[PDB]
Amino acid sequence: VPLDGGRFATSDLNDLYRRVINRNNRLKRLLDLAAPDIIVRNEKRMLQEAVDALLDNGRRGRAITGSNKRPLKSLADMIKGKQGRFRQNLLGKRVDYSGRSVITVGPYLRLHQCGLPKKMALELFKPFIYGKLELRGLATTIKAAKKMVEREEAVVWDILDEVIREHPVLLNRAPTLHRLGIQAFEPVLIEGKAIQLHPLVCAAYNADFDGDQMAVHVPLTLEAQLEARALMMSTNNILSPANGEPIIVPSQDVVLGLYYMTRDCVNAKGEGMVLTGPKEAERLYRSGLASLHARVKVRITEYEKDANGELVAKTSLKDTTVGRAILWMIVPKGLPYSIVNQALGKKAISK
Amino acid sequence: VYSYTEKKRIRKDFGKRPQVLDVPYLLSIQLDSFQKFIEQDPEGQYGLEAAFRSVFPIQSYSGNSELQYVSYRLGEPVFDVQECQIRGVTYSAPLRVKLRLVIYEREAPEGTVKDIKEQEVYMGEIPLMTDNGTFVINGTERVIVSQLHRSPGVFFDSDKGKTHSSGKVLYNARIIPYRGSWLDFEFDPKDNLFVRIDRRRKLPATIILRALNYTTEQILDLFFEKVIFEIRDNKLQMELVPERLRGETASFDIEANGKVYVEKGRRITARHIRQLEKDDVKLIEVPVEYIAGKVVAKDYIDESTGELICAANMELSLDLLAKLSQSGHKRIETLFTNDLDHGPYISETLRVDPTNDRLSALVEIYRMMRPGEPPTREAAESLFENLFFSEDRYDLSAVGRMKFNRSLLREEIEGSGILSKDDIIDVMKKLIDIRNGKGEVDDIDHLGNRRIRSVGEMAENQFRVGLVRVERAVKERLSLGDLDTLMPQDMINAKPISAAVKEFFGSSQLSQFMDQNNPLSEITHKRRISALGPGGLTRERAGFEVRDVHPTHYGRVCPIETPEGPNIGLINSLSVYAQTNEYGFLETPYRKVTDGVVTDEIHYLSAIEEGNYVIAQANSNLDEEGHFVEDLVTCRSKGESSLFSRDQVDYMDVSTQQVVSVGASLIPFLEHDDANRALMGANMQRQAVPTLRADKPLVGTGMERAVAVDSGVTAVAKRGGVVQYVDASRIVIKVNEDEMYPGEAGIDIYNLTKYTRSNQNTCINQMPCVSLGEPVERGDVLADGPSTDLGELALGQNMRVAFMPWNGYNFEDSILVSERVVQEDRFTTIHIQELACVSRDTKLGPEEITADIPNVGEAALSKLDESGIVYIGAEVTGGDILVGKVTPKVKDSSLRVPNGVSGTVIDVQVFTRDGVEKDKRALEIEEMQLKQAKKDLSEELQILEAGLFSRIRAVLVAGGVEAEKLDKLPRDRWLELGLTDEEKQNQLEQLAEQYDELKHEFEKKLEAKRRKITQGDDLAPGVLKIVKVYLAVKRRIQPGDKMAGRHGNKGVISKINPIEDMPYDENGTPVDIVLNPLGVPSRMNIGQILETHLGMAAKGIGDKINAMLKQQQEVAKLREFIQRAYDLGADVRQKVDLSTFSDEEVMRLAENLRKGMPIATPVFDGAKEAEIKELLKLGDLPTSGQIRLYDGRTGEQFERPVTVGYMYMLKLNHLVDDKMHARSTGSYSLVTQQPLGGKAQFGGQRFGEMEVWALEAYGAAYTLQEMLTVKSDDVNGRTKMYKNIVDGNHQMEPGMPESFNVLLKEIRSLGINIELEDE
Amino acid sequence: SEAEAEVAEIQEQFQSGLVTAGERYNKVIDIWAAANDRVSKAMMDNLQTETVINRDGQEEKQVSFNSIYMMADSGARGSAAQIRQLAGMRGLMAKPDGSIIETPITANFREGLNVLQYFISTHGARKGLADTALKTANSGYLTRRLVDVA
Amino acid sequence: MKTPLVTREGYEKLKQELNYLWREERPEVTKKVTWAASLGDRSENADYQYNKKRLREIDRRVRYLTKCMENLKIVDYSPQQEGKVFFGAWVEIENDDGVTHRFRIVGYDEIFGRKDYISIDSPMARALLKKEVGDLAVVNTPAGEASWYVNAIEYV
DNA sequence: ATTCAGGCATGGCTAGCTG
DNA sequence: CAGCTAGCCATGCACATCGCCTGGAAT
RNA sequence: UCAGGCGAUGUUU
Ligand SMILES: [Mg+2]
Repeated sequence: VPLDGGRFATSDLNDLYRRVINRNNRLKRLLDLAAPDIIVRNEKRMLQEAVDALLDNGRRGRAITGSNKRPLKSLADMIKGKQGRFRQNLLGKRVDYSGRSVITVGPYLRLHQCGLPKKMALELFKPFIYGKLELRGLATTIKAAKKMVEREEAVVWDILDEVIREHPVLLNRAPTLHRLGIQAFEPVLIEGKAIQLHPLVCAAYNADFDGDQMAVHVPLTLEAQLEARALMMSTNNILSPANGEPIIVPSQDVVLGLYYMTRDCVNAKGEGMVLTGPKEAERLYRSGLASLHARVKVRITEYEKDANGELVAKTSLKDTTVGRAILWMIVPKGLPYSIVNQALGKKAISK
Repeated sequence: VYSYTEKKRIRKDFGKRPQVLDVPYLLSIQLDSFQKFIEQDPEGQYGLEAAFRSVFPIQSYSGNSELQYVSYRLGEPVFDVQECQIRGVTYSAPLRVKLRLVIYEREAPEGTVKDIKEQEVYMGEIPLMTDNGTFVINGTERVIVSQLHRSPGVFFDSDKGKTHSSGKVLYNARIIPYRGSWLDFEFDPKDNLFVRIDRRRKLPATIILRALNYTTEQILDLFFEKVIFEIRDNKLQMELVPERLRGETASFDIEANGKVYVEKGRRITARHIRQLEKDDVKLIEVPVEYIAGKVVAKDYIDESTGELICAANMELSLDLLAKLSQSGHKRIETLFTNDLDHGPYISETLRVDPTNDRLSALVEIYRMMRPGEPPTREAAESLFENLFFSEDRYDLSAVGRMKFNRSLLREEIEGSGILSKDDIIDVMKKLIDIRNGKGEVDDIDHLGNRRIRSVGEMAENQFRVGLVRVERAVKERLSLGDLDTLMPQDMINAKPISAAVKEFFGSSQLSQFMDQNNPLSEITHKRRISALGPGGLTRERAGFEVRDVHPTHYGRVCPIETPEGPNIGLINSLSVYAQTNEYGFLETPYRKVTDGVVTDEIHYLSAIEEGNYVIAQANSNLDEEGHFVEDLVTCRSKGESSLFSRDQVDYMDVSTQQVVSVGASLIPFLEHDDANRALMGANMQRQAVPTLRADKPLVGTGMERAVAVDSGVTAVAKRGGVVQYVDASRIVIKVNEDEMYPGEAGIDIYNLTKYTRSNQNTCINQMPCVSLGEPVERGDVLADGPSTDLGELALGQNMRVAFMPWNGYNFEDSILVSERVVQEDRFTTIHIQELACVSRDTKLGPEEITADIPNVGEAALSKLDESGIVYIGAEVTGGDILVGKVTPKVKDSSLRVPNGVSGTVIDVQVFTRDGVEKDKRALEIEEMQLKQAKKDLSEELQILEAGLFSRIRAVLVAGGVEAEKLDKLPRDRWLELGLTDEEKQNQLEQLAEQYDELKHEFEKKLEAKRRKITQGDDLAPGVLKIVKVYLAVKRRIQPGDKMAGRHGNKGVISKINPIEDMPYDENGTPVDIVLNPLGVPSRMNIGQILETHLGMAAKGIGDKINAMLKQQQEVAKLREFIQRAYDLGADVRQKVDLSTFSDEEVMRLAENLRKGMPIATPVFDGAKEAEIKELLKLGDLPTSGQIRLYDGRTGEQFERPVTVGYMYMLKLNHLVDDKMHARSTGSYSLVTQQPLGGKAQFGGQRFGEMEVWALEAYGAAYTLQEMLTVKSDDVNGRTKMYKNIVDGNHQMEPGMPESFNVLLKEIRSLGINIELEDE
Repeated sequence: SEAEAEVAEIQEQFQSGLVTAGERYNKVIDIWAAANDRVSKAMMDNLQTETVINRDGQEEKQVSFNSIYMMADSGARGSAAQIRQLAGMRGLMAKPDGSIIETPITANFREGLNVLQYFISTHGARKGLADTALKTANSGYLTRRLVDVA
Repeated sequence: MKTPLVTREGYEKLKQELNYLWREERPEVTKKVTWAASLGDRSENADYQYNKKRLREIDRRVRYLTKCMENLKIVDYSPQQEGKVFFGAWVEIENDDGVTHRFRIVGYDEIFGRKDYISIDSPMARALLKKEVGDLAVVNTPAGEASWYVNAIEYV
């Protein structure tokens, strides 16, 4: 490789081969004069040590050095070590079609989608954009196409919305330990310049928001898209393969939330009354005539599938807390009621 | 009393402990060391004198001629710091050497035939140190780190346990000199005393023992003691000192005076020894059993035979007894041995010895040192006489000598640089004695054995290496002398010296690139103590216990400042009050203690001396008279800590600050935080980016004034006086009367430093801080620097903040920030990048810098000139063209802005290699710089003359005034007139000659500066012209950055809400930042909450004053109110009183207060809760420190009132746009057709091994295939892939990878045959 | 106060001649540990249920609304241990030798700290960090070996 | 340095304390650590840190007590032979000046001030391995020698 | 303008000493 | 002639990133 | 465009 200046970056194999060839030519010249044999012995010894150097510099005695102080690299090192070919260019290769950025939170997302920044996208899916362009017939060749996508005119952004709509992507974090370490998502375009990522996964990634970095990846072929959707989309991982406990455990604020939302004092506003339904419960709490927690008798109705896989209802007058009734409007059809009639710490919500 | 320029903004102060030793000059290490390096000094003693007087004189091979030294002298640089930073040369200096050559006659006394003295021969160049303690090599600003390594001397170590798994510890001893080879001693489980020279194979130490020309008899005499037997006609009876029966059990009955005293086979008390010594008898008979175990000392020979009768170091037997008896030998020498007292280790070693004499021993050592070499008498002689006894390859230090005698209980502390037989013998004695049981090992980590070098010392060593190489050369050449015709320039060639010193200051494990982006960052990078470097250990191949703190780091090394990660403990920062002892240990101050008073006399102490005394902790309640209010007190004695008595202590702490570093003393309320977070806090604070408007942090620690004033970015004055002229460029100070020198009296001029470049791409700027007509006192601020203000150190800004979760957006640590911040531009930062285009001259054609370019429209071309370089001020964007460069074939190679940055073009530089035509633009810039320099120096002369004429006038008024005759003739020449016969006339003549000298000086400097600028300076060979262009981006703030506290809570700003939605308060104000409460109990740093409260109090006082001032009142109200605000507490130091502030300064004081009443807090003596409460009560906020709020969206009330207050926050330089990155299809590496790595090189990410494991874990396969085949390796693969993508058909075609093909080739390179096979 | 009185009694007994060196050592360390536990229980009772109010009758206690106790009992962050190191004394501190030091840290992060105490806590933290590093190394190596055999 | 001699009552008490630590104390801190681990950060967290510290401290205690219980020589000897002062005996001693003391002599693990709190390795006991009622006995304190006299003895 | 001087843990192996 | 056996070498030591710097002496 | 040095940011008792 040529350097900046009238010099050249010295390699190692070059120096080694050159040494061997010098020594060989000298010996060849020596076998014409029939010099005394001690000389040719010293010669052969030099040559043997040199070929030794070329094949493995560092296995005989003191290894030959190079420019400054260090053993120049030989073929044995080309293959060995943490920096030979195996562990550096055949088990993990750098890869095109990617990018990286900083993460933030953005809690307005459903957990099967994640943010992404416009500029990153328009740099990623350049081929797709080219294609849809000359399909809709806006530029003859690829030239005007690339000129348009650099100038960043109007229609490109609409085109990009049309091509991202259902095209999953992969997110990666650096110390990948267990196979959660790579999950999938669908993009939703954002402004700014930093990936937005759902909260309920920052436990599986083991990734706080203190300035970490995440990498993107874009599948190209069609089998690949279907792989990423049917196997690695985030919805299909709610259990660590280590052990059957859930991994979508709500983490650290949401828990304080639910906690303060369900508890009981002994005496607050609106204590000692009766409510026809969780609906008017929430209505009270919004209007501001009843405290957020005060024990109350209310009516609730619950479902149970005790039949041959069939749902059956039953209703009654439970004794509970107003906030707890408000929480009730989210439980789906099939659970019992006692699951949400206590403190709701962390273990509780987990089970 | 107070300085006049402190009265501007007097900083309220809590704290109790009266301080007695003000903070010293924070840059002692660097400057004192280097000054010591280079300065004229007699009698050698650590300068260039040292190196020279060591190497010279240089004598021929008795060639009757010899070279010697006289005196050295420097000159003065051709350039100076500013020009140098611009151009790229080193800030260097000439070096001249006066040498003397002399010649003697052949066959005569030392009669000088002839001598000559070359006129100060040139040699080499050495860099100087800028007044701020930084070096300047190549347009950059490097720094050298003080190094911490093991002291020269002797050492005794255990290496307990692990070895040999036998439970029996070992003991080894090492000698490490300052320049030479090593030397060791150690035992083995078989109890034998072995030696090794320089980590090589092992030997029995007797080899070198007798290599010192000793006989076995002498060796035994040295080590062991004597026991005698003589011919008393039967068993050849004995005499014995009863002391030799110390705690023993006799194997034979002890009889004397016909009286038995102890039973045969019992232990013996000391009363027995007492009574028998009182008896005073030694003649005793012995049995034969007690005999055989002994060993002969000397060798007996007989009259007739004289043959091998007895060999020294041999045991006994009755036959030997009979043999020596029948030969008639009176005396019998033996060896007093034991098991718990005297192990006969030397005798065992001797029995293991294979050697016989000095000759064979030298042979053996010569053979083990260099394998495969012919043993030879002179060879071994001259070898072993050159590893422990000659100046050539071995030398300790004075320091080495001091330690080496100290650890041997010697008497004096000055000797030779070499070893001695006596010394080695004594070392081995000490080791044996340690094995016996008395004495103790000495651990390494104790700072009495580490040592701190510095720039001066290391420079001296390298320069010495240079001198010895040049003397090799000089000796070589001088071996071929001539007839008097050569002169001392052929006898010298400095190129090796230059090579050595350049190599050191340029490329070495210590000289490194200065982190210059924040004043604090500088001043804590210069004071860095590193354990790495040539002469020290390594990063991960180094020990463990050195990475640990030791109970003697106290006050000499920070506990809590070090980068985490791959190298902790190795990069200890240096303490605050630490100094450098004469020999080079770490010494700290203390206060002397008399009988019952804490006297006010300081006293410096070293490491080892500390161990013997007893030392009193700082925060101890004294009472005004040195009396400790208790009679017991917490103190430390020897790595201990325990309550002691009253009349025992002898030294007390100086202040309380002395257990931290400047890097971590700015942390208010430090003591309430853990260790971990204090650490991360100091480190983050070090990375603060400057701002565009600094604002005096509220909760400070009083250690700001020094940290700023002395870190020489702000411009300190030198002679107090009256400000005469102000302007963003320069400041012009008139001097007072009596702080003046008689000649060249004049006035001082300060050239500030306008917008220019850092080394981390930040904007180093300066701003005036005074106005016309304003007195200034010596040693005071005049120019604020980057992130400074009014002198004090400021890093970020102070903002109103409230702790409460708020709709998720602060989920984990995500700070939230309201637009009220991004409007006022109170985090806007300024960055500057620097782009370079070059003009090579390659065969097939030289390059071009024209404007005309093929295949580009008028769009890009319009911004360019008619010459090819962008105007000074265009607002270029990403992709545009700054310089037009083309390569003939003609191809475009113009210079374009890297994609992403906006900005503006603030400045352009042009360099041209001499011998080439110039363009139009370079000529124009030349004329510009000429004109400016001329005007500048003309103004210099004009204002200086103005001051001098003013002084003349002021003088003529005294002693011969002519008020009317003075202004008759103009300012032209007021010396036309005369003065009486007085020294005032002498003074007039002084002034006149100074005026004429200034005339001539202006002339010469003008001409010289013109000549400097005119020429085309040198360059790297093979180049024609370089163009450099600057840019100035203005990055504001946007979701993704990293703002931080100081206590150590990080965060990534995440949304910018509109003004409305921030939770407001009942009085109406919004709030600006909303952190996450759950972060506080987790990271146990309770501090930031107290910081918040105290800040709330501050701003309370502030707003109160602002109201009182806006409703303009009589000043007396302000007087009283500020008075109260300043008293407010228990006994303190401050004791200000505004009864003496001239009734006008008060107003200006209120002016600078209306933003807050800055409170200070020393580190371990800070404000307590009660005083915080009472300050708040002086305000009007509620005592609880919590307020109710009102959420903006719902417009209703939160519950359970929350916390608000001002929490000074910082910004780090991990901005988002230096991390966002993406690649689709770019370059490709050359060897293995793979995509490149990094960002600057427009490459892509890395798909790691563990990730391949993950994808295998899922069933996904096609993803992995095209992840490491189509997107990386197969050339045909990705071409096909691209062509198919452009038309909808999503489908790959794998093919074979290529890196694998390379693997095949490189294995085939060897004798191997690897192949593919049949299909 | 009572703890100090006890160590004074033990010191008197030592210089009176009824114990040995390590004997005094262990005696002292045990009684400090016991005091530590008493303090912990004291603070926990003084917080968890401290709220006592009227009911429209006279009084009845209930679980509290102290913010820190909520942030702990929920399971969000921190627990009895951390609230200890914020309220009660922060126990004992080993030294690099491993020999546990013979004077507890009678302070706590809310009140201040005199120098020595903070210094010793530094000992602890630094050793912790170094072990983090080396342990990481070995863990990675183990994972790699396992995946290359299965 | 040590003596495996221990009394059977303290032996039982110590075994019971061992069982207590290993059954009803370990698992709770265990659950706490298993809980805290599920949090994200580990270097930015302290709850895991200090709970782990608790585990280390309890483990050290159980290790020590285990080795002890391995190496405990028990002598549950009766008052069968009496007349001297050798072990496991109540002892009154008085000064020639008025200072009095009552104590029982036991092994190393039984010293916590409650009932019988003196270890044999102490110089006091070392000067009393066998004596007769009404006799002088001296010891060597760090402040010099001392003296007392026996009053009475009752084994059990 | 060509040219010749601070690690640890482990395993594997080889002289070298007792029956 | 065999069973250790202590002493001497080979080989091993997480992942990801960013910025700056420097690449033969003599003839 | 390759190799080394240095420093720094993350996960990490
Ligand atoms: Mg993190």
